[PDB]
Amino acid sequence: IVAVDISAETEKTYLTHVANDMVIPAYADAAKQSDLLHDLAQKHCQKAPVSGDELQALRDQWLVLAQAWASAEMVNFGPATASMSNLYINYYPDERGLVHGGVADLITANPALTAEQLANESAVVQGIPGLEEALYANDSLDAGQCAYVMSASSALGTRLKDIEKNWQQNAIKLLAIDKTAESDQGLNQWFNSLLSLVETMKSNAIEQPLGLSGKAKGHLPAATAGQSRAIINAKLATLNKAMTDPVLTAILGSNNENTVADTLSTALADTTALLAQMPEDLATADKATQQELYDHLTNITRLIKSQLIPTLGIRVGF
Repeated sequence: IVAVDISAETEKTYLTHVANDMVIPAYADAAKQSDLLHDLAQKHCQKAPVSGDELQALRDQWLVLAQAWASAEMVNFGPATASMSNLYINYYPDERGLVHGGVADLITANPALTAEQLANESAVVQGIPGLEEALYANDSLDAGQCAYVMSASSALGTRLKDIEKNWQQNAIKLLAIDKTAESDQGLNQWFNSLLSLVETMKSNAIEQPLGLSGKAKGHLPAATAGQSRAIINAKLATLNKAMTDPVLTAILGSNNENTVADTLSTALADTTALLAQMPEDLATADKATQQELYDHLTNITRLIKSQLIPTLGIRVGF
């Protein structure tokens, strides 16, 4: 229960490294992937209806984008939460299945939909789950469905670039980088954000949709695409990148608390190895294997709350 000593300068340097090497690149990558999805849709929709190889390429690029945003979700505060932009980006959980019915109604009502028009439409009919629904509704995209995919990926691109620009401008204020000498506000928010990533993942994405504790509630991420394993893997790899980061392991490895970084690294590697032997759609896995995945995720939250957070001298909960 002995907390390591972190200087105001070491903390400032770590938080600056987190903004520049993890937060800003994750948002930049999600924006880049949304731009590539838009550009591919703009190209293929000139020869509408879109099917075969062209529709598969749009579906494959949607997954690359869904994986990039899953990684960017390691941050649960700041610009991504402004004017609930994150729900316009990824409306999840969707316990009442509002995305499915809304997207089709919107396309019927607006066959010549524009990206700007979606700003006044609900968050439920756009973003990553909106695009998923439009790309997986049929084995063909007609003129109206084509206009939606271009509008939604364009509106998504604009929101992601605005978040990236906001972090580039206000990183110091957002992570209290200049106030490390008086408070650990930045370090506390950052690790509680990482804890929230695995907590909302094991609860909303694993326990509840697979009905491990009781009756099933909600859906797995990428349920329509059947690519839940790819979403959980992207989140695990991002958490592993943060936990096995040499800058952080040096902060933890000041005494005998070097065992904290070793136990977290081993636990993340075991979860990744277990996920790799499961199917593309985690819902089609055995009930015992799904329970094993939940148990591994519960052990990671345990290690963060009881070993990582007290060693860093911060608190469970923001």
